[PDB]
Amino acid sequence: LPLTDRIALVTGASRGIGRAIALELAAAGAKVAVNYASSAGAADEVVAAIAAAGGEAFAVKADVSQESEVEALFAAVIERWGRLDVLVNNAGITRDTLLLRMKRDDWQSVLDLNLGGVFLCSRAAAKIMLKQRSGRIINIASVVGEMGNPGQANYSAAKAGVIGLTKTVAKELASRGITVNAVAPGFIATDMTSELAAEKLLEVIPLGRYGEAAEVAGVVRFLAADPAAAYITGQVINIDGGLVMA
Amino acid sequence: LPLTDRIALVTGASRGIGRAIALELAAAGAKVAVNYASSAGAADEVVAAIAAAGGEAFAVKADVSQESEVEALFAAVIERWGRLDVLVNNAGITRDTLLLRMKRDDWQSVLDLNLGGVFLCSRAAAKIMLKQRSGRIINIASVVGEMGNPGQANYSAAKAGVIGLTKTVAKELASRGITVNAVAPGFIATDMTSLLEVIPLGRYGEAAEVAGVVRFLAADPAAAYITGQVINIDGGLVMA
Ligand SMILES: NC(=O)c1ccc[n+]([C@@H]2O[C@H](COP(=O)([O-])OP(=O)(O)OC[C@H]3O[C@@H](n4cnc5c(N)ncnc54)[C@H](OP(=O)(O)O)[C@@H]3O)[C@@H](O)[C@H]2O)c1
Repeated sequence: LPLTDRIALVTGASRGIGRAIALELAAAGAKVAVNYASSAGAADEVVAAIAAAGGEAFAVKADVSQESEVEALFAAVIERWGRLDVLVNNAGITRDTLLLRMKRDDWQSVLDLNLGGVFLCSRAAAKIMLKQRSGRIINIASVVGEMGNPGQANYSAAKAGVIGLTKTVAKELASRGITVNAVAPGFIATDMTSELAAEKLLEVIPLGRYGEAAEVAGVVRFLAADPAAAYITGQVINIDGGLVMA
Repeated sequence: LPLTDRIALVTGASRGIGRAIALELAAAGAKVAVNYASSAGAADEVVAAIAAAGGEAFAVKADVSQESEVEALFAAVIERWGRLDVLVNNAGITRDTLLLRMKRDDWQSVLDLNLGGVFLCSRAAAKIMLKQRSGRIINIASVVGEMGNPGQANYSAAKAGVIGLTKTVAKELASRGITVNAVAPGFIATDMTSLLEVIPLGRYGEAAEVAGVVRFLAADPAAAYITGQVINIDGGLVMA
């Protein structure tokens, strides 16, 4: 099992894509730290399901937009298990509104969490991973970042910023063999980034359906665990049903 | 002259690229509002040069990371000429450091200006251009936002974000015929820049060259059908 004796930290893992990722990394042998901010009951469920299928997991509370909370988050993982092999930055929110009506706090809270959180957690991971001379970071971005989407100037700015950040961090950490990649989901059935745009655009998803959380989790597991993915870095993989090919 | 009787606001226009863009948009006929953050003299030097070319310009002090100052910036332009045809989001800064040692304040100051300022100014511009049913927004991004660059996790995440914002804003404003586009310079000779073997054309770009692409998007009738795009002006540095 490719992640036996490895540690994964997944941010915003109480539900949807993040929950699915936590499960798939555990399935593949990792001990998973399941981070949440408010969904504690759901987060406990994720730990219980990992325990149930034979793995090890624990839930850690932390608001990933907050610099000292991120410090305590990583400190808790190293204290429990001594190392960090895989970080998946998945935590994010939407606060949809046309730009004209977009209030500054709807811009800021999306930027601070979706982009700032990736910065804070990538910084903390880099320290530990540079010391190990190994690691893989996977950031969940989103096709909205590549193509834009009415109502979502904050979300798309953030997810595009996550893609740029991904590439810079790939270049800084490459000399130690640390890989840094992004997975860009399209519209996923149960973790829908824009429920309103899915409807309008279902007609032009070439595969004719929404994606599943478990599918996004597989591309993530591949990037995190497959030896072939040791040579992939600074990339964005769309899993979007052919939504964005350009 | 394609910009006669049109009004342009250029943020960060006291020096370098922003200066060359303000000069160029003025030579194409526009009244230009010259935003600066603290260079009152350099700003007025640009205003002066526009006036000796026989143009109209005025300077406005505003830190475009600040909600309340951008609002003041845009009110002062509307109050003076009663319209806004072209916004060029140019102001930006760097705070280079490897990720390992990047301080939270150095992340946040680049993000607040280079990305937050683009949100604030494009929001003020959307309000006006929606009412006009015309306008052009041009954002100065950077090829470093497309390919990443060690030392610049903050600047590249901010410039990549400008590119994503550009696309969403383009889609929101398209139905009234407003174009929204980005121009991504590579390495240009400026204060921000004061080996080379990776630029196929074998030289840095000149600030005037960036200014020509901006003017083209801002003024040329063919650019009415260009929106949601990023044009690299980078000597071949990044071919994508
Ligand atoms: N190779 C390059 O130079 C390169 C490559 C790609 C993209 N770009 C982008 O091009 C744009 C212009 O860069 P440049 O090289 O011309 O810059 P550079 O000469 O430093 O000039 C910066 C300008 O923006 C202003 N500014 C700084 N902080 C501001 C704030 N908070 N609010 C409003 N204005 C502020 C400065 O005004 P003051 O004089 O009052 O401080 C000055 O006018 C930036 O977005 C930059 O990131 C440059």
